[PDB]
Amino acid sequence: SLVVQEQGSFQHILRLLNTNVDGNIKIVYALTTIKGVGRRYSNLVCKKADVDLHKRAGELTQEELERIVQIMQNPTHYKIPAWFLNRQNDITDGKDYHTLANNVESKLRDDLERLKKIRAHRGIRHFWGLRVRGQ
Amino acid sequence: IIKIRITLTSTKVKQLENVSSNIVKNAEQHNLVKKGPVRLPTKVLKISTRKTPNGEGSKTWETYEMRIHKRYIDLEAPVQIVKRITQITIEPGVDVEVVVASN
Amino acid sequence: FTPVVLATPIPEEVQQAQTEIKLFNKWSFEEVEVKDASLVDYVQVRQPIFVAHTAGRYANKRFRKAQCPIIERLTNSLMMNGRNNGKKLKAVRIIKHTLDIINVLTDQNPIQVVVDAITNTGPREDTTRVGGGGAARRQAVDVSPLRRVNQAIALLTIGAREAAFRNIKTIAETLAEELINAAKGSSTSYAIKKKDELERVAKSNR
Amino acid sequence: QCRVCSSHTGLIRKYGLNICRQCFREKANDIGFNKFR
Amino acid sequence: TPVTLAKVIKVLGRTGSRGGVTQVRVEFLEDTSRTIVRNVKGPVRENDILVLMESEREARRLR
Amino acid sequence: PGVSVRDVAAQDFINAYASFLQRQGKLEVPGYVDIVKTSSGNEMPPQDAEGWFYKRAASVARHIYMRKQVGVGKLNKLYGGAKSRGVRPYKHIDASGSINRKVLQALEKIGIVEISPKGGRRISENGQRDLDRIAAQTLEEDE
Amino acid sequence: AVPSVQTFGKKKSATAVAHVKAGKGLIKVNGSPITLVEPEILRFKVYEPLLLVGLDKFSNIDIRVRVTGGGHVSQVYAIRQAIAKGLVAYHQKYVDEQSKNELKKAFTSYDRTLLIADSRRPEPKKF
Amino acid sequence: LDQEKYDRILKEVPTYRYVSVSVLVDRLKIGGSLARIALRHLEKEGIIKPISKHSKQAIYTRA
RNA sequence: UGGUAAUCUUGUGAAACUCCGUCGUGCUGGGGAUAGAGCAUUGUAAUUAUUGCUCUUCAACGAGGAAUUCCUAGUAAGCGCAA
RNA sequence: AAUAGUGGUGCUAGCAUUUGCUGGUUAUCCACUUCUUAGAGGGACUAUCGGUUUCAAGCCGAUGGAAGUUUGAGGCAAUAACA
Repeated sequence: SLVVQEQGSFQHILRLLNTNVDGNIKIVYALTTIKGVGRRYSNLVCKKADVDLHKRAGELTQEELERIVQIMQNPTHYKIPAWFLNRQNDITDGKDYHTLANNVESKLRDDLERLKKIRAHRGIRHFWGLRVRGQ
Repeated sequence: IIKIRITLTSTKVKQLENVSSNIVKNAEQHNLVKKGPVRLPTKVLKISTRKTPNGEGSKTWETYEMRIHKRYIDLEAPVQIVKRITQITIEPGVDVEVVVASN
Repeated sequence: FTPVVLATPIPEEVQQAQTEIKLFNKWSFEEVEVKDASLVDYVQVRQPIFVAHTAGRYANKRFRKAQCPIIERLTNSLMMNGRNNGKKLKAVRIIKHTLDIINVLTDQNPIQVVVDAITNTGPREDTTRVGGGGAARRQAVDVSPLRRVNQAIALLTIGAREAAFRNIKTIAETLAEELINAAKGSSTSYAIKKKDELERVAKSNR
Repeated sequence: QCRVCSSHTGLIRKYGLNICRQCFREKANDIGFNKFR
Repeated sequence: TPVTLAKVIKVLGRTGSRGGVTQVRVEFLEDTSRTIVRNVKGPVRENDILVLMESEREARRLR
Repeated sequence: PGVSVRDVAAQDFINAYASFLQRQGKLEVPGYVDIVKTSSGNEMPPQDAEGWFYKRAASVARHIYMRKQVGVGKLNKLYGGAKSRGVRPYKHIDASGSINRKVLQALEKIGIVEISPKGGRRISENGQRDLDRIAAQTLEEDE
Repeated sequence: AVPSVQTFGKKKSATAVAHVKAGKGLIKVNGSPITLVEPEILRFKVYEPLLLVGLDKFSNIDIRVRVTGGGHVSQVYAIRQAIAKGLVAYHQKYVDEQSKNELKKAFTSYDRTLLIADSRRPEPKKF
Repeated sequence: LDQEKYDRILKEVPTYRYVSVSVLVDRLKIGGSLARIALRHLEKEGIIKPISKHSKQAIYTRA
């Protein structure tokens, strides 16, 4: 195509909720480095971000790093269907949310520990597997 | 005086060329309109079963076969001509059918 | 030469010298080059070729094996493991993408650069494939010419796979540099420097 | 069904005949099956 | 280099633990009166050209 | 000096045609084109962000050209892939139907292809005087 | 009426019927010109019957062939079986035999399997 | 991130014999698409004398 | 709706392969092995997931020591997905 | 040979058009079997030449030929301790 030569300004470390991104890659591959979001999930949000689909970290506008979590923290606000989510129709509140990197471990232990010890709403013979053979 | 159709689907190929000959024989001694005996692709049946009553031994199998041949003739004649001759061409193992389909 | 027309609109460029006695769509067979006296008999099948792909019937007597073309033989050897058994169409794409990259590397005839190359790589001497009856030794022996050409081509081929395994460069980039390395006596390519040391210990053992 | 010869399994459900295959090899003749190849 | 340009005349038989080598009768082109055998390995027939190095030291027969 | 549909390129003829259709913009493009892929067997929505909807809609007209009729079950069993199952062996692809149901209906609005009495949707003289005529407009792309 | 004949060529259960007519010279592979066959590398295999005798004898011909069966590779071999033997039926019904044999010798000097199809059918396994 | 894509390529192009993706990846910073876009820019520049090209590879030499 | 059978499903538009692209050699977009949230169907009944589609998670695994092989020229191997 | 197929005559749409190349379908009708299917037969015997051998049984080349590895692959064939 052509030779575009920008003045570096590229961040080897990012800060999106304790996620430090080696941003010399495609931005849809940049978000996949966090947990809870993969290329089947991160595909549409950059298409929702309405940017170029080939950029690196050295050329991103500074509002967009706020924007990408803003669409993330408001998932159903900007036309995300029900079949595009992780956590769905919860046993505690029934609502539907998605998860970031450092909190997939949230709604994980407490939701298994009831099946581990309390003989919960369904977990009474699902009670030894992650306890005796897979603890 | 109606166009008819006869089928015969048997499994003794020697005993199907005598019948299909005398069908076209007595029709042509009365010289009706006809079209020749169209011979269809035959059908074979098969079942693989291994060759032991118990299970203890080496393994390869059988393969059984059964062959079905089928051919059919169309015809037109007055009904008095045909209703006698279809009752004198009987033979065991052989099936005969009459179809008068004139839609 | 007088491009006639039909009801089919036919392109001229398939008719210019192709209707003339030049046969292959970019090269010819006028260039006949003999280096060894062994290769005079069977390797240069003097017949035309256009695509280097036909259904040869040579595998039912061991000397009709000789009459297949050389270019057909090297494509056959490209089926190497359990991923390319039967991908002949992939192979001819590789080969017709290698003579182009030969002739642009400062030379004169892309079919020449392999027929001289196999003159070097037909091993003049040999070990024996025997132990000896306990004393695992190696005795005096020589090689038949029709056996000589067989292992000559094949050791050139197998070096290219690891030469193009897991590195950025492609197959056609390997086959370019390998054959011009094989064209001269350099012993810098793996296609050469494993047949040499075979012959050197064969100069010992005997 | 269990037909005869210590079998309720390996039945030949195909072609609508329903024979235990231990007791098919001895009955396949008179049905009109024969081996040829 | 000391070449030895040779031509096979008569085929005799295979010999070896497996018969993997064959003893033939070969002729030298540059001296057409050189009757000599050679333990050639490979598919062999009449009228072949044989590169060779050691023109005299050769096993006349094998076990 | 006059051609049919049958004597042009295959891949290139779609490209010149859909780019003209890219200038048209007369397509009911639904909202969920960003999310829903072509089938289940594929892994990703395509690298084309926009023109893929022009791509499939062009070639489905290209396939009813030689044919008599097309239903919907046929182009389900058509679309070029192999279903991965993971560690288990493969199986053939079957394509989704909602993304083909409307795009077949999206050409009745522009007079191309309509229902035969035999039971499939086919071209009539609407396309047979125009779709060939704009296939005749691809003859300018031959030079 | 018009000089017209039929030939056919097979390879590995893939047929290729041929219709020969007389005209300006159109060579139609299943309703398309011959210069568009999708194995682009094997495009010159079909050119081989035409590019052996010169482009002369075809302002009085018309060729329409159609195929069934086989894969994407055998059908390239099937069409040039019927086409090459399709030309000789003119020269074995209308034009003389000295014109026949000169191209008969020209074909079979170059390819025995341009006139006579192969005989290498498959084989049943673990039976 | 301004000069390394500016001097070794815009000036030192015609030094070689031919051009492929092999020469362009000799720098460990010029990645796959970066080496790909090099010829994609240079074909507009007319230095490339093309020989053959398809989707897997091209055969390109300089002017 | 069509199909008791060359008529209908069914040309069983199978896959590898085939062009045009994107990708760039790092165990990365190779490889998805344990998993949690969900929607469906089949029967009297699927928890100890009978199976199937969603999104997540991506963990052993860089060609294999000593040893040792149902498969023969349209053969050996890949590629099927019919009963 | 409307339970296969082409070849026309048509109704009929494109048609660059201008002779033309693609369509059109029940029944527009007639004429056809090459391809297709199934009955009846034919065809290969190692044929014909050249070597080789006790000149014997045969084995190697050769050109012809749809076919020249028992022409390719199978089915079928009873002496015996697995109580």
